[PDB]
Amino acid sequence: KTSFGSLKDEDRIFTNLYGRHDWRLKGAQSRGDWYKTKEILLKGPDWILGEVKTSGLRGRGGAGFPTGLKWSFMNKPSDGRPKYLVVNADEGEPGTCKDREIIRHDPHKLVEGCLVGGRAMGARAAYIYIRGEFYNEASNLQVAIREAYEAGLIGKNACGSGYDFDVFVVRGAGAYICGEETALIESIEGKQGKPRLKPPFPADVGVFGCPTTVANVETVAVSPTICRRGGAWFASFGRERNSGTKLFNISGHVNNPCTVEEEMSVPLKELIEKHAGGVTGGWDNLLAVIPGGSSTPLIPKSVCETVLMDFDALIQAQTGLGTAAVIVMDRSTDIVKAIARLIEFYKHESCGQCTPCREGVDWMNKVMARFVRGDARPAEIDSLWEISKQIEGHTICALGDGAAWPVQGLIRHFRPELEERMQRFAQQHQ
Amino acid sequence: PFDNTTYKNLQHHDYSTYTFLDLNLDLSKFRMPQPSSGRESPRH
Amino acid sequence: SNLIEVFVDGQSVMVEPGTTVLQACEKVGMQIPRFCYHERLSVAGNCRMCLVEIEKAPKVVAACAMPVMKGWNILTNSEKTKKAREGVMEFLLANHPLDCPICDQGGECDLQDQSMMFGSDRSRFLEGKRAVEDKNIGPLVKTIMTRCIQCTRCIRFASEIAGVDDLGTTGRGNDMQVGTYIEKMFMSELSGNIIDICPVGALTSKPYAFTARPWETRKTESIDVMDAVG
Amino acid sequence: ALFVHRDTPKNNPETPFDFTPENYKRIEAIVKNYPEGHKAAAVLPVLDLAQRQNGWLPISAMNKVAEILQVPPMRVYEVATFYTMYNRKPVGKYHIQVCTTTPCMLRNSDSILEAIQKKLGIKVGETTPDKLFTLIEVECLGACVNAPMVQINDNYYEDLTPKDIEEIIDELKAGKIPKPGPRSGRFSCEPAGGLTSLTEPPKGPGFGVQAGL
Ligand SMILES: NC(=O)C1=CN([C@@H]2O[C@H](COP(=O)(O)OP(=O)(O)OC[C@H]3O[C@@H](n4cnc5c(N)ncnc54)[C@H](O)[C@@H]3O)[C@@H](O)[C@H]2O)C=CC1
Ligand SMILES: Cc1cc2nc3c(=O)[nH]c(=O)nc-3n(C[C@H](O)[C@H](O)[C@H](O)COP(=O)(O)O)c2cc1C
Ligand code: SF4
Ligand code: SF4
Ligand code: SF4
Ligand code: FES
Ligand code: FES
Ligand SMILES: [K+]
Repeated sequence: KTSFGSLKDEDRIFTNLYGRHDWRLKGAQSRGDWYKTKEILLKGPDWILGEVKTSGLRGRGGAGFPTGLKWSFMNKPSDGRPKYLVVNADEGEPGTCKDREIIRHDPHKLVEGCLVGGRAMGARAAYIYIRGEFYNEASNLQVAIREAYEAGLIGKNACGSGYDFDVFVVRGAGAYICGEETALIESIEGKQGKPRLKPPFPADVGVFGCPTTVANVETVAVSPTICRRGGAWFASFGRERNSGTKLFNISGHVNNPCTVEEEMSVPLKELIEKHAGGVTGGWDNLLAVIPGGSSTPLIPKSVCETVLMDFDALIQAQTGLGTAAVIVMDRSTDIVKAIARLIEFYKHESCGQCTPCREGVDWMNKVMARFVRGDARPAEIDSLWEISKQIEGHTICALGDGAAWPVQGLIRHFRPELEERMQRFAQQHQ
Repeated sequence: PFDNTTYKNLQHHDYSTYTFLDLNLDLSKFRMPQPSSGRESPRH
Repeated sequence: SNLIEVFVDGQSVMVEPGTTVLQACEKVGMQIPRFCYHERLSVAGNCRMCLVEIEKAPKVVAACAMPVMKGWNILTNSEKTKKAREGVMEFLLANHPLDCPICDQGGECDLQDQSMMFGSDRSRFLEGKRAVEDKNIGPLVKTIMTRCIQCTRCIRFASEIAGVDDLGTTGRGNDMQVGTYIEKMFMSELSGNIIDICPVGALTSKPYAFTARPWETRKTESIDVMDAVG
Repeated sequence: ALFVHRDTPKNNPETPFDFTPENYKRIEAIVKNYPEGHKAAAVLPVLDLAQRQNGWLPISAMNKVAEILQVPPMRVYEVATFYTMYNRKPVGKYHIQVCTTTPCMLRNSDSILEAIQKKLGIKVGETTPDKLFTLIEVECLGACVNAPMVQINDNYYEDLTPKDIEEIIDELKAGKIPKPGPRSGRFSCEPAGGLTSLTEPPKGPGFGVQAGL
């Protein structure tokens, strides 16, 4: 196919996304959930991983790793230790609230995804790490898990298969760095949420020292629909190596911010003008677009017109898809203040274990505050770029890269505004 | 019938400050015995 | 024998499996710069001084933690290794106080020596440094946490060797302090050894404080007689 | 915003504190939830339970959690200081948290804040004289498509206007609990100007399953 977008309503995986049906077991089973799951559990982990590999499903957390290879990293014999599948539901990334809607409205899809993923790698039990502030969503998930346990779907002889399974929920304590998989693994174990170094990878040494596979909410909940509908159906959408459907959160200076399921290769402008109502003041009132939240650099209107919102095309556009969160800023926005607020958010949310992030994020916060006040020199700006090059690639986890990227994008795409601001401050105050 | 005009998720207005923990205590009876690490604690 | 062959600067050497990059470079004969790694403590890997570049790999690895593999060529003194070391020194000295002439670690400080022999020679930091309030842990360690770099040798020594488990890191981010969170007197039979494993002048021998200086001292080897360990 | 504890008369290790027997049963369920030999993994939830017994954490729940779980108290101190959910100071009965990250700052959360100061007469991090409300500024809470938004205790109030949050304050002053949902024309996350998708009925089970399942 050449023109993408405009996903059909019958091909949308996440039905009852807006909460227009019942979220309990009766509403879940009347929409197509928990159908022939016993055959899925009986056909074998190799068959399940083959169906995942045929679909071409990639990591929806924000890194875009192939889910088939990562899930096949556990296809090894047991060594006297159990195996665990952990579903990441921290949701600390600004601009992204799709997994909150998935948990609050369709929890049984997530539970069936946990069971299918646990059988797919021989996991003894599943843990779900939810945010501390998501008390009502955690309570809804607990109600759904209790109704699944009481109906014999999971527990002893789960879904009439002979392979037992347990699903747990562990509530967080309000930390963004706990969204990282190794910091999440450490936070489950009662330690502080500080990430580990890889190697050892979590597939070898994870939670409690046992083998552990950490996966996003939507890349887990899609898997029952992958195993039921088929590999070719899920691989038909989008370009090659970018297959599937994605939940896009459009927010910012838009008339109707929302969360919408769409095909992968939908253009940005078409998606905004169709599923969100367009930018206030017209499309020509657009100034900047953040494509996937705080972990990717912004792009201007000159490139946003003809860009494709998948991994490869946005990587070619010197940015990243990330969590697919379209933040929109129009021409009436002080984007220096927006990047300063983003860097201050990173300053307030940083685990501080490894020193380059721990010092350079506060350094960037001070430099951005001086830039907002305009008390800066032009020769400082390139130095700031060099500071980013001392953070990107020298950190334990990827929060340092996610801190260096928005400043690099802001400099690269809006240097004349920064020079104008500092020249204006120098002309006025001196 | 087919209804898509009412917000059906109205249960969350009836949750106290002890809903999650009491639900976990009620759900603990369905769970299997946990695996053992061979010791009481790493500091034991 | 299962000794695999690795390369350091194009020179072959055979190591046992599980040998780190730092251990292989030490076996060849270059001592890789480090701040948090200790050969008698658990590996932490939270200072990034030991970042070296393996060739045909577009990322610098931590030599204190990453195990070697067959055929790995460790470019110990390439361009990006020196760039990473200079960036780490700039970040480390970004918030360090100008306290060398009042310090008791002056002349025997790891930070000063590694800053001269690996780091740059001028500061781009034009902002205000942080100031951490001091604590007390007894009359054996003069405590100045303004100079701490959060290397986390305190917690590993107090948990692994001393085995008292009272030191820790409280806070998140730039406001993290290595303390005890209470007015607790850290007193064990091997307390003063923490003074030996502070690469900066954060922890000072209190009776020795402000009395001497390393370059004017004469070192004489001797045997301890206060116990029967010898 | 301090990470060191001083021995105050209100907050001392000798302050009386204990779990209720129902809280002890919940604590035992949380302990049984985890594998044997790793009871320290129950440090994070059980301490949370202690907050739900008090609303704030003195330094007696830290030592108590160390006593039941047989962990050193400094690990409990590290856990309670690393995370921002634990209130280590006595907060009011209603804990207002306003989000001011970029997707919420773009949709004028500053008007909501200025309404809070102009209504209640306290600054950020300042308490009311009757200890009923405490206003703090927080990061993103995962309600970005419903910006602007605040949270109170465990409830979310999204798509707020200054008049709406003033009315929320007066309704809380009457003692009634408000409705934790978006206050605009939308329900949870749908576009306000009609539904873009999901208007067709769900297709039910067995829709296009692969052969041989
Ligand atoms: N979803 C969210 O809320 C947020 C997402 N992100 C995104 O997260 C990403 C950073 O996270 P990561 O998962 O660490 O990125 P990526 O570098 O690590 O790796 C992707 C996945 O592949 C696995 N992997 C790669 N090579 C492996 C190997 N040889 N053996 C075993 N496993 C291997 C990793 O464990 C990980 O789960 C960024 O792309 C960032 O944009 C960032 C912030 C928030
Ligand atoms: C700082 C940081 C925060 C992250 N936060 C989240 C998160 O909140 N939710 C999530 O699913 N992944 C998050 N990730 C990505 C995870 O490392 C990992 O990609 C995810 O748990 C599973 O990835 P997958 O989609 O390939 O299975 C974060 C990564 C980093 C570096
Ligand atoms: S980059 Fe920052 S958040 Fe990540 S491990 Fe290092 S100090 Fe922690
Ligand atoms: S610890 Fe070292 S670098 Fe720091 S003030 Fe003392 S002598 Fe100077
Ligand atoms: S006081 Fe010294 S030894 Fe202790 S953590 Fe700080 S730098 Fe390391
Ligand atoms: S010595 Fe390896 S990171 Fe510190
Ligand atoms: S930015 Fe405010 S809820 Fe996410
Ligand atoms: K010292």
